[PDB]
Amino acid sequence: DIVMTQSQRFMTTSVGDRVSVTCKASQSVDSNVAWYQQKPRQSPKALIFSASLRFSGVPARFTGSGSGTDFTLTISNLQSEDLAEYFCQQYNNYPLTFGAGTKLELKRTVAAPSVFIFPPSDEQLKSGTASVVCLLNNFYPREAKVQWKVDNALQSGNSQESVTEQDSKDSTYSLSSTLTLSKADYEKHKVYACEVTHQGLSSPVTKSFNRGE
Amino acid sequence: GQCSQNEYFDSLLHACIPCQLRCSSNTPPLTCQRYC
Amino acid sequence: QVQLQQSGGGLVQPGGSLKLSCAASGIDFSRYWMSWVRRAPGKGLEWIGEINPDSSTINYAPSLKDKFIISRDNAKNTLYLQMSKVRSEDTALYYCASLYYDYGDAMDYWGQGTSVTVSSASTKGPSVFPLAPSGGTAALGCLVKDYFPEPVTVSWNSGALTSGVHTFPAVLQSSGLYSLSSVVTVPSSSLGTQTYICNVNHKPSNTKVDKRVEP
Ligand SMILES: [Cu+2]
Repeated sequence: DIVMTQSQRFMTTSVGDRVSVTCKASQSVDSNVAWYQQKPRQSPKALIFSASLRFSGVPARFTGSGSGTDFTLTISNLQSEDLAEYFCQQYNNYPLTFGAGTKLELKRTVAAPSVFIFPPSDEQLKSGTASVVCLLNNFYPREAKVQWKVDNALQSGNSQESVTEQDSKDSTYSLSSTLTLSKADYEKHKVYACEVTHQGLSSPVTKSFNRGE
Repeated sequence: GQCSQNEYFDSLLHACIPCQLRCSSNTPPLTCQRYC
Repeated sequence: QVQLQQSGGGLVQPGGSLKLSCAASGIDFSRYWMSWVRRAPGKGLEWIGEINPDSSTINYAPSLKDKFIISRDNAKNTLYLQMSKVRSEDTALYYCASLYYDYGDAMDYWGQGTSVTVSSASTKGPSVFPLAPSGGTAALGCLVKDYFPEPVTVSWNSGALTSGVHTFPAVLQSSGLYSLSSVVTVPSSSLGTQTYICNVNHKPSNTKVDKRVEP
């Protein structure tokens, strides 16, 4: 099965700029390559077929090029509505295969996260589980690292995080990480700490609290 | 698929496509060389 | 107006079966090849397969060829996807499509998408817990925990509070239940005087919960 490699899972751009998304086939696919667009909560949209030919209705600012193994989708004069995810596809061989996708995002000035930590609520404790939540708010770029520490011991495998889509008004990201413990485990320890690494922080910032205080 | 000499088959759309659409490209199908 | 109308997904347990429908109108369905693709959480677009007009050719993604059956009934202008032996990996949005070239134009049409969730969990509304409240800015929120299936909606002060609100994508917990947080930043000086309530709606369970969040 042919692997279609989009080496850039994210690309940083600006409204008005030219952007090119690359896609490399693991073996020759002649010109049998399509490009698709997809936004969150929307159906995909076909953009290009035959490596360079637009589907009906696709704006002229979308172009495609390439033949053999290297293919490129270009958007001239990017519009806000073009901020989305782009997928290449080969149809030289069955099974048709998609690339992993390239998500466009907007450049802005670097912004450190504001970090907030929330102890579990008494209501939740009554039910026998503790959720400790750490919030990294309105930062840029998206890459950020959160570590949990319980009485200064590095935690592993008991947290989950998720990240918002880039903010439509200020181009920042926010991240929440949830540490989940049983009420019993929670009450065996005192200090609960969220340590954050980010380009905007000249050294890692820690927010913490002491249980019941 | 069977296409006339001025067309070529695209198997995503499963249709014969006019070569003329590909002439401006640096890389048209080999069979479109005669027409382009 | 062209319409690929999808129906027939929803909740199913692992090992179960589901038949998705994609009913076309506004095009000559019978002339065209039809496709299925899906998009699973945290994954890119995945091709499932395609079927030609008279059903004599059907191609599948190799991993799906023994689970999924693609068929069509041209007399009903309808495309089907029969899913069986389903697993967590099959939880996804499923899209039907027609890609074709006719009347001198390359055309693509897509269904609106069908959600499938594969799980042993039963439908359950969330428990909502306060995230109680830097300098002049404070952060507060609601932890919307242990619901099934997706989605929940969260508003603040019945829609009156929208600036600074961030509602995160849910995470699927090891329990099979979903959890998410909704936060908002507000002036610290407002904390004594302004009421903050998150309104949490879960249509699958027909539940609505309001949670006042205070210091
Ligand atoms: Cu311990």
